[PDB]
Amino acid sequence: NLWVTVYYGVPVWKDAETTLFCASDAHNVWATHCCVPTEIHLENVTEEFNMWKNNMVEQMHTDIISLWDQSLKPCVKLTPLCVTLQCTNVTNNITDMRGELKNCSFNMTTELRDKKQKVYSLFYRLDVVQIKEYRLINCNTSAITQACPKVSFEPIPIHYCAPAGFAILKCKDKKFNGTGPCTNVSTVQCTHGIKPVVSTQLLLNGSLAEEEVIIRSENITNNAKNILVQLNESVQINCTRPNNNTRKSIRIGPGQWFYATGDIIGDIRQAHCNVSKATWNETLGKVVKQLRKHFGNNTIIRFANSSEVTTHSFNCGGEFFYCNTSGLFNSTWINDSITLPCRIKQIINMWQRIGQAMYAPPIQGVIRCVSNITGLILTRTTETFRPGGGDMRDNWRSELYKYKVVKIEPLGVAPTRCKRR
Amino acid sequence: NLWVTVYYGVPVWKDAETTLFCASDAKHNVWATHCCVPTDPNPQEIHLENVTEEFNMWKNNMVEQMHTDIISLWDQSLKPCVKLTPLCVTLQCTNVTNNITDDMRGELKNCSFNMTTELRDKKQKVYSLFYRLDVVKEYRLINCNTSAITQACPKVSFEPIPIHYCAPAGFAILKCKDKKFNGTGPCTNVSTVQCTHGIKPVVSTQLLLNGSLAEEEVIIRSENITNNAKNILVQLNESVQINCTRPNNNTRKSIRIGPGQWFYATGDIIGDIRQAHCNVSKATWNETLGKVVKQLRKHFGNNTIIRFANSLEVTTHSFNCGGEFFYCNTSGLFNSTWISNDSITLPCRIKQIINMWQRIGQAMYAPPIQGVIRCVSNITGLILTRDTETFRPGGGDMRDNWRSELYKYKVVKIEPLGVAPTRCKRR
Amino acid sequence: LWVTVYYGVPVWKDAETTLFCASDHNVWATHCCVPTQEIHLENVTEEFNMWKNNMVEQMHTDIISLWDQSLKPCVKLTPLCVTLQCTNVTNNITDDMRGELKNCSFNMTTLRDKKQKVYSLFYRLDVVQIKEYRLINCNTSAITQACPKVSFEPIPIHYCAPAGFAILKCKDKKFNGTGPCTNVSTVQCTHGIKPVVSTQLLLNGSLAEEEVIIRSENITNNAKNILVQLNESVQINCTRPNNNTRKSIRIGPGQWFYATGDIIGDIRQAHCNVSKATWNETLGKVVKQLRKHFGNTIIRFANSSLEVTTHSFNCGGEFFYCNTSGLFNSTWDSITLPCRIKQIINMWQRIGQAMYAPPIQGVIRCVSNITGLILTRDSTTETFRPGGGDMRDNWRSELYKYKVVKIEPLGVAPTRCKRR
Amino acid sequence: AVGIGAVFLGFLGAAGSTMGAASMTLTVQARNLLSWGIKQLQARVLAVERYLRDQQLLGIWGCSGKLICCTNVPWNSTWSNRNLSEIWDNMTWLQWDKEISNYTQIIYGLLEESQNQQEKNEQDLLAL
Amino acid sequence: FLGAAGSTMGAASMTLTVQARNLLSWGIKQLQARVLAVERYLRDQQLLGIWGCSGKLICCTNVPWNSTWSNRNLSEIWDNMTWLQWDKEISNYTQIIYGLLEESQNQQEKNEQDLLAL
Amino acid sequence: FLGAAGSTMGAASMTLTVQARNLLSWGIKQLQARVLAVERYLRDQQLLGIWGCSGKLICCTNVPWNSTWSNRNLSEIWDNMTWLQWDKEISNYTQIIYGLLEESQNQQEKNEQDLLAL
Ligand SMILES: *[C@@H]1O[C@H](CO)[C@@H](O[C@@H]2O[C@H](CO)[C@@H](O[C@@H]3O[C@H](CO)[C@@H](O)[C@H](O)[C@@H]3O)[C@H](O)[C@H]2NC(C)=O)[C@H](O)[C@H]1NC(C)=O
Ligand SMILES: *[C@@H]1O[C@H](CO)[C@@H](O[C@@H]2O[C@H](CO)[C@@H](O[C@@H]3O[C@H](CO)[C@@H](O)[C@H](O)[C@@H]3O)[C@H](O)[C@H]2NC(C)=O)[C@H](O)[C@H]1NC(C)=O
Ligand SMILES: *[C@@H]1O[C@H](CO)[C@@H](O[C@@H]2O[C@H](CO)[C@@H](O[C@@H]3O[C@H](CO)[C@@H](O)[C@H](O)[C@@H]3O)[C@H](O)[C@H]2NC(C)=O)[C@H](O)[C@H]1NC(C)=O
Ligand SMILES: *[C@@H]1O[C@H](CO)[C@@H](O[C@@H]2O[C@H](CO)[C@@H](O)[C@H](O)[C@H]2NC(C)=O)[C@H](O)[C@H]1NC(C)=O
Ligand SMILES: *[C@@H]1O[C@H](CO)[C@@H](O)[C@H](O)[C@H]1NC(C)=O
Ligand SMILES: *[C@@H]1O[C@H](CO)[C@@H](O)[C@H](O)[C@H]1NC(C)=O
Ligand SMILES: *[C@@H]1O[C@H](CO)[C@@H](O)[C@H](O)[C@H]1NC(C)=O
Ligand SMILES: *[C@@H]1O[C@H](CO)[C@@H](O)[C@H](O)[C@H]1NC(C)=O
Ligand SMILES: *[C@@H]1O[C@H](CO)[C@@H](O)[C@H](O)[C@H]1NC(C)=O
Ligand SMILES: *[C@@H]1O[C@H](CO)[C@@H](O)[C@H](O)[C@H]1NC(C)=O
Ligand SMILES: *[C@@H]1O[C@H](CO)[C@@H](O)[C@H](O)[C@H]1NC(C)=O
Ligand SMILES: *[C@@H]1O[C@H](CO)[C@@H](O)[C@H](O)[C@H]1NC(C)=O
Ligand SMILES: *[C@@H]1O[C@H](CO)[C@@H](O)[C@H](O)[C@H]1NC(C)=O
Ligand SMILES: *[C@@H]1O[C@H](CO)[C@@H](O)[C@H](O)[C@H]1NC(C)=O
Ligand SMILES: *[C@@H]1O[C@H](CO)[C@@H](O)[C@H](O)[C@H]1NC(C)=O
Ligand SMILES: *[C@@H]1O[C@H](CO)[C@@H](O)[C@H](O)[C@H]1NC(C)=O
Ligand SMILES: *[C@@H]1O[C@H](CO)[C@@H](O)[C@H](O)[C@H]1NC(C)=O
Ligand SMILES: *[C@@H]1O[C@H](CO)[C@@H](O)[C@H](O)[C@H]1NC(C)=O
Ligand SMILES: *[C@@H]1O[C@H](CO)[C@@H](O)[C@H](O)[C@H]1NC(C)=O
Ligand SMILES: *[C@@H]1O[C@H](CO)[C@@H](O)[C@H](O)[C@H]1NC(C)=O
Ligand SMILES: *[C@@H]1O[C@H](CO)[C@@H](O)[C@H](O)[C@H]1NC(C)=O
Ligand SMILES: *[C@@H]1O[C@H](CO)[C@@H](O)[C@H](O)[C@H]1NC(C)=O
Ligand SMILES: *[C@@H]1O[C@H](CO)[C@@H](O)[C@H](O)[C@H]1NC(C)=O
Repeated sequence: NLWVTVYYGVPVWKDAETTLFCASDAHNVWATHCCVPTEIHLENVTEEFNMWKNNMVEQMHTDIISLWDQSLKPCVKLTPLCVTLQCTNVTNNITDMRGELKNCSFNMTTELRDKKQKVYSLFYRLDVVQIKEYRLINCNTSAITQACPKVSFEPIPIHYCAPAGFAILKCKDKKFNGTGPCTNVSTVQCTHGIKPVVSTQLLLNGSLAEEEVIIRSENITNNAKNILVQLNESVQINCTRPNNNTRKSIRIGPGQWFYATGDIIGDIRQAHCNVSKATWNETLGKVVKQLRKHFGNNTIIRFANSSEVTTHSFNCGGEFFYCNTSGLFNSTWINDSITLPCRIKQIINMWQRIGQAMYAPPIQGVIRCVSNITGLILTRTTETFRPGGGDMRDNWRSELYKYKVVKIEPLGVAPTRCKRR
Repeated sequence: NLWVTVYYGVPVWKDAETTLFCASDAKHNVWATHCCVPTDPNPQEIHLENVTEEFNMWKNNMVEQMHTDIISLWDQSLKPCVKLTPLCVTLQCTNVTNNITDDMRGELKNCSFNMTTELRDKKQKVYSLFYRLDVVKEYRLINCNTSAITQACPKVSFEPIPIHYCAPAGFAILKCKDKKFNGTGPCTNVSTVQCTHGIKPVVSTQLLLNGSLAEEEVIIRSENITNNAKNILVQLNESVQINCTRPNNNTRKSIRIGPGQWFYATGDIIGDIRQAHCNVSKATWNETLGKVVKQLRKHFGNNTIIRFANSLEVTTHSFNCGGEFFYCNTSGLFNSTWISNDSITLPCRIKQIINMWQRIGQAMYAPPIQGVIRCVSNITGLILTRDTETFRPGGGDMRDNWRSELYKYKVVKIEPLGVAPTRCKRR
Repeated sequence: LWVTVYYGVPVWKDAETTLFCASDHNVWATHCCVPTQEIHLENVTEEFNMWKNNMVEQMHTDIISLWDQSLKPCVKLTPLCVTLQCTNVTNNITDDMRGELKNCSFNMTTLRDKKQKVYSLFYRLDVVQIKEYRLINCNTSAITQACPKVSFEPIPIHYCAPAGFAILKCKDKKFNGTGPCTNVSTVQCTHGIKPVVSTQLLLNGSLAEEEVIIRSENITNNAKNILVQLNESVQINCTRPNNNTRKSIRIGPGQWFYATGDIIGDIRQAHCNVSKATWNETLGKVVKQLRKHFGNTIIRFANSSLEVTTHSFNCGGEFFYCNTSGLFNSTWDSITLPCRIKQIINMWQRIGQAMYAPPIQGVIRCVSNITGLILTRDSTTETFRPGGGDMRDNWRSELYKYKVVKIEPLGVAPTRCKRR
Repeated sequence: AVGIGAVFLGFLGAAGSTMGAASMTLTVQARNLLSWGIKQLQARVLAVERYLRDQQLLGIWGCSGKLICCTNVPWNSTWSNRNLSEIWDNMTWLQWDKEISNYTQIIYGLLEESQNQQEKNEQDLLAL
Repeated sequence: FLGAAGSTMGAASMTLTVQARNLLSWGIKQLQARVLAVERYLRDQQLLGIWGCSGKLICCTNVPWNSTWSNRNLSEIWDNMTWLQWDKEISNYTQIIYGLLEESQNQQEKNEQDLLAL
Repeated sequence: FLGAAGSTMGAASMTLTVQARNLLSWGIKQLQARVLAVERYLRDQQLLGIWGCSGKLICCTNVPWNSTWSNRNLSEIWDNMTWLQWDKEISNYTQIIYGLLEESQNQQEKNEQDLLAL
């Protein structure tokens, strides 16, 4: 003779997809976006996680693309530059690159409808396509928009926070490989501080593994999938563009300005990155040991050069570097440094789209940055692995793999011995 | 001694005007990307016994909502599209004389012009064919003065699909099921529905296409039938089938006019050149018109004489067919005198620059459609005006095309709170 | 005693929130699409501070946003940023307007493959020499023509609190903008403020109940403005005497430019009339209540040292820049102030935007009330100068008596009561 | 109650039924009330505001949590001088609502006053 | 918050003020989040109200428990299982139970209205 | 509405209904204001509910008054003071009292269930 009793505030939940909002630790595009300023252990909860079927990654990806476009939307367009250029090579003080820099002159608009001006600027070879008669790339598909020089795209930590009624569960299993049950689950309000760093092949400034190198994949036997390798120790990489650049601001219209690369002071030298050699050899040895566990006890593993996918492709100081990683991925496993040459581009077709293009104003001075390699993206009777990637969602999966969003459903019933009357 | 007792959840309502949302069934269509809520496969309807409700078509806010939504979607879909401002230049035009039949003499022009291109320092010589109705040997496009012309994006479909208008929480839609219902008046067979039947947002003049049919007899409806200032909508008992075609085999000439900016021009016709036309079954039309007359005779006198006569977008039958825009001559249909006691061919014109709702500065350029176009459609109703008496195929106010489908629906607000006396006192 | 809990308690704290606008082709009439009570609080003493009042900041967010929205969907005049071939108007000048009006011709766009020669009149303030001239603002920003069908005439508007908030009003006739106030009442909306935009003189505002009330954030600080409210108005009437016409030029596909056409009748200088005694009594009253802060001494009024140095206002549809040097002149039947008129207006002290005010046809005459002054200060003697700029001080002068508070109707107290 | 579980009439099914019958379907009517971008948010916000305004009103009268609430305000013959058998057995709620539309402000004010007095009286008795 | 989630039902029932008080508190994403929290909150509070449990975290009803829904005794249900487990065990009977609770309240309210008539 | 603000607590407590009725009733800012009014309203109602005072403007609880919070006599608090003053005075105890109110109700609610079972 038991009766139905209704309980509200019950600790029960279901998997869910919702809208997360961004918080931050209190100009920069994310600082403006992440307007909200900024852990409970569940003693006997086992929960199932799956980083490959997550929604947080899709939502983060969407927010980044959207914010990026919003940032460029109000900036001056460079459609006045889709004219024929007269380009010759820069020959002064060139070390040995040769055809990388060109001195281009052209007929451009002015603030008056009835007046024209002759200007010149330097361009990188990769941004200019030959028809001495040249034009900028694109100008056929997409218009080029100049990024505002006052807007910062420096990544800052982003904290995704649950809306009321929802919670984020975090997996603390030290060796969690992205899927399946996790026995160390805690509840959090915000997903830690994650930096939206954009690169391919080598993932910079992410989280480190705590005990060993961890290799994660959707299907380890499916050669079509990317393998995300999380390192337990970082590898330091020192990148620079040694040339002393200047900038010329050209009025192109009524309050509209174009930023052109001006004369380079001193020698023209190649941009490059210095990877510590001993650290790199130890790093791969650890990766290989963990790979052998999946590819065979006596399987020989070799690394090889890949075939804006084959390059590192990262944003350093605001410039876009396309470094040659073939200097790293070349070995067989059964004070020195590795110098990787880097190409520089100003016209960027970002996020694998072609209907839009950005022009990055040149940055004056000399640029240097030092970054932490925290993980690798690899693609697959010996085995050979190559760098891969380019799909940005796979970078974000490396930081959000331990989080899951659930909906709280605090209402239910159970039998007991009381009657209402 | 009676006391006030409060009841919450009381089944009452008041007439109200609110915003309805669009639902669609489980289908780059302009409606499909708007009517994002899937409808129920087995939708709810509740019959209300002993409820008499007064319905009024000309006070029905659902029509204004639909009209407004149509304009909004059509204008919104043209925002992210190529503008044709660069075409408002002088053109050099001559007549097309290649294999033209007599019915098409003078209908097509061959025009050349100096167009923009990828770079600002370059120009190109291009040419295209135009229909006579779209141009002013020195020609201009017909509407460049106090206007802008926007090319509709070729990927976007404007094909009508069934649209369901559904109530928000707190509201309900009441439906009149009286088979004889003629508007403005009480209905004794009222049911509550979650939302309307699917309505196809077909845009046309004079003849209503692909709508509902009357259950038993032709129904003549108007706000005030003796008033010549009001239109008469006629809902037919059976459909009349009409076969429309654009027999010429067209091609599409794609011109790059800027950095990803494309213009789609009409290219040369393959095969010979013939006039567009519609085939209306003749026997059906005669009988159909006779049915309308029998009902008209319930008004204006039992023994009188009824005549039908004819009256661009108002005097011709305007409709979309395959994405193309037709303007057909209906004088071949509205030509009769009725007294007590195989097919008709309607020639049609084609027009490419479109001003859909009595507006001047917003013109759309319809891209040419490759191949040959054939449409089969149902005439489900007529729009008539009144001057022995004479009726004519008037129209042009698009609200009438929606008023004819939404006539049986009313929106009310649910107000579930009230009081009544009883023998109960709070302790 | 036991804890007891009450809900509906009359308690509030200072708060900053969004207010909505109510009104009893005008831009405020269109925006404030809300239709239009007072409760006295007998023993409530409340603390007010007009210099830290968020309602002021809200008006200087709403007025600007509305202004910019209204001008957004209008014809841009970018096609006019050409070199003009331009000379002087010399006919019917009768002095004091020599070189004031320019007669400019230029090559304008129209089909895309055609051009036209047009001409128009301009005031010299809008034209810069580069006989080659440019519009003054084409070097920095595109000029947008205001839509002629849109009225920017100020109408009274009311700021209303959202549910849960209340506006408290100070009734102390001697209130100087800060500190405690007795006789506080609760209202749902403000009294109706006309958003008149002007410099130096505050037109068509409220009057003081008595005398002259002189308010400032710090009276001894020369870096602060002094806002002076009068209890009597000074009647001022301004005219643009010329009979003007418009020349409507099509510049593109339904895009019209409204140019000044020509002048019918003689050409005359714009001007404003102020009565002599009214002004003399007004300044004497200001001095009488001003000495109270400085000692009994010489108080001098002197002139200013375009938008700030002249009295800027919108008369009818045209922007006047009047010379007040003959108004503020004293060491303690009428006088006139000569005026200039400009058509390219840079509002709210921004430089990245410019508006072209289309010409007004006919003759403009406006009659208005001076309700207060903006003065600055900068030895046994001192000098007061007309001030201006910022434009928030123009609203502080009406909003000084109001504050917004948030009601928090929940709390506890001890009592002789237990459950069951 | 029989077979698998309870069944109910549909929303407004009782609209044409008399008050004495329709009063038994209050749980249907009270259940179905629980449900560009700016337009949809406005529609949702409004539905919530309307809902809460009615719940607020029931609470201030001491009727929160009940679909049927007896009160301490007597019925005036001037609001409606009618027999209960006619009201409950021979009339619908739509008809009743039309007849009592000029007295609802009066009734609501009386209900608010009665509840305020009752809560004070309860506090005074708990105090003993 | 969810700290009691791994505990048995008989333990976790004492932490219901928590996750009650914690359930309600580019652009429009934040409005959508605020509106959603409110709408969900009200659907649950109003559902308790229609069942006659307004204002309570724990309410007794007049609906008997059917051994079909669950044939376990109280010792297993309250001492061995947690709330997530229980929710799964009777998930397919939830709608039946809710309908019965609404029916029960409707009958109770009518009966109280009649007793108050005496 | 706020006229009672100038009266003592013992008088103002008789005008609670008049305030409760006034708590409810680009363009985004006005939509945000409407949403906030709803959220604030519901939060206050949630607290009254969780403390066991749902539906009441005046209620009593079983949490005793602590002389630390206030050492005044009732003849001073209710007769010679207003609510604005009282609120300014009890500024360091609001959160403490609220936590105690939730704890008391949770214990009372469990006790009610155990009693109904016997
Ligand atoms: C990985 O994290 C490191 C920091 O640990 C990032 O390096 C830092 O990058 C910022 C932005 O590029 C540099 O700030 C700038 O410094 C120059 C002076 O050289 C100054 O003129 C600018 O106004 C600005 O403040 C910062 O100095 C630099 N820190 C170091 C140690 O070099 C690195 O960029 C991150 N990697 C990636 C791929 O994002
Ligand atoms: C009235 O309803 C009828 C039937 O739904 C409509 O006719 C259909 O119209 C569509 C769109 O014009 C035709 O689809 C096209 O068919 C060609 C066939 O080669 C295909 O290549 C296209 O991609 C597209 O799928 C459909 O065939 C046609 N059906 C018939 C029987 O002709 C009619 O258009 C509606 N009338 C009005 C005014 O809306
Ligand atoms: C201070 O308030 C007075 C009203 O008490 C304002 O005077 C009014 O100003 C408007 C705009 O200048 C005048 O409107 C125009 O009137 C002419 C007819 O003369 C009409 O053709 C126009 O279409 C327009 O409606 C209005 O007549 C005038 N009222 C009076 C009684 O003269 C004054 O402008 C305000 N001061 C300031 C600085 O705004
Ligand atoms: C619609 O109205 C009719 C009366 O016009 C209702 O008929 C009554 O139904 C009850 C059901 O218990 C019978 O006891 C009465 O004898 C019937 N009256 C007559 C005159 O036959 C009918 O129930 C109403 N419909 C609804 C849904 O309430
Ligand atoms: C990067 O520069 C720092 C400067 O102190 C140096 O210590 C470090 O070894 C360099 N790293 C590499 C990989 O060369
Ligand atoms: C590295 O790969 C590229 C293709 O991405 C190929 O052209 C190049 O020759 C390769 N170099 C070496 C050393 O394998
Ligand atoms: C086409 O021919 C007609 C006569 O049939 C003539 O009037 C018209 O001007 C011609 N049009 C052109 C473009 O030559
Ligand atoms: C294009 O411009 C040239 C300029 O000399 C002119 O001769 C030619 O006829 C124009 N062509 C067309 C098709 O308008
Ligand atoms: C275009 O010009 C013709 C005269 O050439 C005129 O009749 C017509 O009305 C004008 N169009 C508009 C929209 O004014
Ligand atoms: C409607 O059509 C049916 C056959 O479908 C026919 O029997 C009936 O007579 C028609 N109605 C009228 C008014 O003729
Ligand atoms: C429609 O029906 C109403 C019923 O009252 C009648 O008054 C009206 O005249 C009818 N109109 C037509 C055109 O049949
Ligand atoms: C209906 O039309 C007649 C003229 O045919 C007119 O006299 C009558 O007033 C109209 N009805 C109404 C309600 O105006
Ligand atoms: C229209 O076409 C159909 C076949 O699709 C045919 O059966 C019908 O008879 C045709 N009607 C006319 C009027 O030709
Ligand atoms: C109407 O038909 C007559 C022939 O009966 C014809 O002369 C007239 O031009 C036609 N008008 C229209 C607009 O079709
Ligand atoms: C149009 O002509 C092309 C020529 O290749 C042919 O393939 C196509 O089938 C024709 N279209 C029609 C509808 O006959
Ligand atoms: C227009 O351009 C021609 C080019 O030769 C020039 O001679 C003429 O003076 C210009 N007219 C004006 C008003 O600028
Ligand atoms: C306003 O009055 C207060 C009264 O305390 C005084 O402190 C303040 O200095 C006065 N300010 C001015 C400008 O008179
Ligand atoms: C205009 O101002 C003068 C100032 O002396 C005043 O006398 C006159 O009455 C004013 N005009 C009107 C219409 O009030
Ligand atoms: C977790 O489970 C263990 C038994 O495995 C039990 O002793 C402990 O009390 C449980 N912890 C909690 C928080 O319920
Ligand atoms: C009843 O409780 C006892 C406790 O030891 C358990 O062993 C038994 O399986 C339970 N039976 C049911 C039906 O739950
Ligand atoms: C304000 O204080 C006076 C003191 O004599 C008192 O008589 C009056 O009733 C109080 N006002 C209110 C609203 O309680
Ligand atoms: C509240 O009362 C308790 C009773 O045990 C006491 O311990 C506590 O110190 C009091 N609070 C304060 C802040 O004094
Ligand atoms: C607590 O009391 C101290 C001393 O009176 C005071 O300074 C502090 O502001 C009070 N705390 C709050 C929240 O007001």
